[PDB]
Amino acid sequence: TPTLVSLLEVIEPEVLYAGYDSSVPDSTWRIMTTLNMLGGRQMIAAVKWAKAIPGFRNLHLDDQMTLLQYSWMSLMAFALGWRSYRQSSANLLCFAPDLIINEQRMTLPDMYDQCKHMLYVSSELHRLQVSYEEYLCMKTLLLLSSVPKDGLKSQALFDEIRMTYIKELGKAIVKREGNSSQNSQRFYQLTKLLDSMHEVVENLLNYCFQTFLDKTMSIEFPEMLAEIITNQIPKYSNGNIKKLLFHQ
Amino acid sequence: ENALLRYLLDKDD
Ligand SMILES: COc1cccc([C@@H](Oc2ccc3c(cnn3-c3ccc(F)cc3)c2)[C@H](C)NC(=O)C(F)(F)F)c1
Repeated sequence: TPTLVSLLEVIEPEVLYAGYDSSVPDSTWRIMTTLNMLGGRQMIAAVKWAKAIPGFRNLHLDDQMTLLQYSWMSLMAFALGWRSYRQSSANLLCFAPDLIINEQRMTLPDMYDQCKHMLYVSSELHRLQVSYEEYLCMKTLLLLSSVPKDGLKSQALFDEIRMTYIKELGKAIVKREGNSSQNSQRFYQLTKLLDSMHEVVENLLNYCFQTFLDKTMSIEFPEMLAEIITNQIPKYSNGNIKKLLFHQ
Repeated sequence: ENALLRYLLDKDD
């Protein structure tokens, strides 16, 4: 019987390439377009990933759709932060091996306003020295971080699944053997970072929603992202979101 | 409504 965290580890998505032509000069519009197209492919891989998370496919099909639609940006910002934290201790965003947002790219007009929210995530993972096992538990928890204000169809089963992954995070913390009081502080710190992802995501979504709606910017979004954004905009307008928190 | 997402969840991987 393999451990739950080992089942989350084996389903880690493959690293995707942007297909970014480095011989042509850079621009924020060019990079933003390429990253949106790459983002759609990341989200298609995220559906495959979520379907293999133990318990996820036992939820009502509508709840599966709901959870991926609320959490999409949280998953993407967190997975990006981890990849950026692993490649370097520098201020780099590793979106793809062929498309890294370096210091030169960060100075491109308007590049930083969106990239800073992503930089915060990698900065925090580096500051807290988050482990691979802690990260895997945390990323599954982000998929389960928001629900509709009237709840899910399989709400009882969801609460059971969420509790199981909270317990898995606790087990990952204990493995990094420190005194009982230090493990209490670590759980507090990592769950505080999880809570702060709602604000990181709110900032990313504010800019993302505006960019998608303003057709005069000519910023293309692939079908996968356009569909998620089209679904999510009216949900935020009608207050149809309950952001789950560990602290208050 | 959310045609693509529904297709990806319902199809066999
Ligand atoms: C400057 O361009 C952007 C800056 C920020 C965000 C974005 C896009 O999000 C992501 C987010 C994560 C993304 C991608 C592509 N790959 N990964 C990724 C995930 C996991 C991982 F491990 C490695 C890589 C696109 C959004 C939709 N687009 C806008 O917010 C808007 F800028 F277009 F408005 C564009």
